[PDB]
Amino acid sequence: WEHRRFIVADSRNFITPEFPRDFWMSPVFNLPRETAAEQVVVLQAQRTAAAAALENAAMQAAELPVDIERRLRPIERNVH
Amino acid sequence: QRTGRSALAVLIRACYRLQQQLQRTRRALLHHSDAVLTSLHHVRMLL
Repeated sequence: WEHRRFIVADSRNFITPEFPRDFWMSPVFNLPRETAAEQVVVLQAQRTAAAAALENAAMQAAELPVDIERRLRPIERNVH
Repeated sequence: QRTGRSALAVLIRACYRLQQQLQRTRRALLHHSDAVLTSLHHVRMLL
């Protein structure tokens, strides 16, 4: 056995909250069609894309000091 | 005597200066690409 009090769950049990006068004039409920939060996500992704493109370009352009040596040395030994 | 000994002087001057012309290109084209590498490197720094 066991004992407790009880409250009937009737459909008439309602609740009455209080709203502030300036509650609904919030900058969050009222959102424009385009916000800057998304622009942050796009711009960060573009910056990160440019970061990896920089390394790709660096590994591409690292051959510039290399390509010049082997085009001049076999002609230098040819003249000498 | 003066004919054949002076005829080879043009070739001597040509070869002993072509030996330097390519050395200049060795030096001048390597002090310039290093700037490009440093610039790419600095751009990587900015990120």
